[PDB]
Amino acid sequence: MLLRCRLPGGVITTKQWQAIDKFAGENTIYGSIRLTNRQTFQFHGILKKNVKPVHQMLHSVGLDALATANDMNSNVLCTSNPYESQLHAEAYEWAKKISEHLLPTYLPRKFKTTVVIPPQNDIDLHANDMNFVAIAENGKLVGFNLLVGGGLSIEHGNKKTYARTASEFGYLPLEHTLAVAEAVVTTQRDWGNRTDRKNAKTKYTLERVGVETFKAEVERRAGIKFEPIRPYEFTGRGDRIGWVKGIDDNWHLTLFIENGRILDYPARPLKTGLLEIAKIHKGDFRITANQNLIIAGVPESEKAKIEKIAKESGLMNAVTPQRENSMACVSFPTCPLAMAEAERFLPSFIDNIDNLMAKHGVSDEHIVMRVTGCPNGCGRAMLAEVGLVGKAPGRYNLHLGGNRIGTRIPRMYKENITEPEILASLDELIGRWAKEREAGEGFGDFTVRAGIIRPVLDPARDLWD
Ligand code: SRM
Ligand code: SF4
Ligand SMILES: [K+]
Ligand SMILES: [K+]
Repeated sequence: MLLRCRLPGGVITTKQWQAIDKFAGENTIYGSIRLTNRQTFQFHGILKKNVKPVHQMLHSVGLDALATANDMNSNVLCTSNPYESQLHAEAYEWAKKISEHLLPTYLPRKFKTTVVIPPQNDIDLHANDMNFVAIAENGKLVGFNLLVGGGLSIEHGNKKTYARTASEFGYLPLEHTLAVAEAVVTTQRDWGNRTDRKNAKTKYTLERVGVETFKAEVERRAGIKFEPIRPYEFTGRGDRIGWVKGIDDNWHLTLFIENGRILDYPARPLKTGLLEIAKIHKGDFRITANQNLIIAGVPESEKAKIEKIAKESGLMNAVTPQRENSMACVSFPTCPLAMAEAERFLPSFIDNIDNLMAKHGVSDEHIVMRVTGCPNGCGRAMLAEVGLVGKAPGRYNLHLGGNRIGTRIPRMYKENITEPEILASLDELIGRWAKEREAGEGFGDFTVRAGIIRPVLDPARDLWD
């Protein structure tokens, strides 16, 4: 009553798309395709009499499922829509090679990997065990900076667990990629706590043995030494909504899809619309880490046709920049672990945020805002500027003071409060931000500067008050 696909970098062909669309419509309870924030999709509610057919369905189109509940390598992410458009094909092959390499290894806990192309951190690297930050010379990849040990999951009240950002190890030439990957996984495989699984994650291993220790083991195993980190900088995590020009006669249309939930709604047939686009589209689709969908590699001759369908089906309905940069995990009704609503709470909650933004003259700005149903953190609220972590039905821990690019964990500001309390708080603070902020200053960075909340400087030690 949940299936997830292995889909490195979120790249899926249109022939594949027609297959999963058919199956979701006819052989699941919910009848939907659910885009995940790890660039793949899920079915919800598969009857046991259809579990066999679904793997047969995937295989017939060259796809394969991920086992959700094993301690394995999860979907490998890859920046979906790089500003340097040409870089994508390469980055993607490496995401694919790494994904295949790490197939059956057998770990203390699930292992999470990304290929990142600056200046975008859409894939949200600091949530991940192992990150390859691409370095390019003249439109060709030369190497990667390696960042190890991100992970967001916590347990309420439990100061022995914590979200942690990933750590810089150094730079490696393209050619050692697979040896470094394997070195990191096997090092974690060997040193990771196998008794307590809420302490097995790489982030805990690193804090137990030290960064330098873990890094030296990896050099030893990979047969290399790391060079110093090479320059890179991030400007955002958002998707690029609408048309963007690729290379040559190539255009990408990124469709905003609230909670990545693909279904036919009243006056908005999202599912039927994407099926029809899939039927005529020359290239393929890309599932983003923001739970959106890119119709990729559209020739300029084909733009009006594609856009007519998307438009008619409600796929291109204008939403605020605030809504484009908000996210929620699945939670109820399907998640057995859910504490508070997340996906089903987000749309109305953001309507209220939209009103507050408008109330303060900042309807054109945005705050990276995320809701997660429980402290497992799937919604990545623990890298948000404003994070809501579900604690019970209708109640959330409110976190403040991450930043736009997702390199700082937000500290808990208020605990176990309800939506009206949350809104009243944010009304106050957004008002202060609108009036007192320096030019271009983000809301997260502001709360910190103005002493509204203390920054989280050393997660393992100062996350918890
Ligand atoms: C769909 C998704 C959220 C979303 O709306 O997109 C999701 C959904 C669930 N996550 Fe997740 N996680 C999703 C990204 C994440 C990420 C964010 C990321 O990877 O970018 C995290 C936080 C980062 C991290 O790993 O720390 C995350 C941390 C977890 C955890 C906590 C793991 C831990 O280290 O403690 C669990 C529970 C567990 O396994 O212990 C979990 C468990 C779950 C399960 C499978 C619940 C379960 O174990 O029974 C969820 C299924 C709910 C449902 O019915 O659909 N999910 N989950 C993401 C699917 C990812 C994918 O395609 O493979
Ligand atoms: S965060 Fe907690 S609630 Fe939201 S999906 Fe992941 S597990 Fe279910
Ligand atoms: K952005
Ligand atoms: K989305």
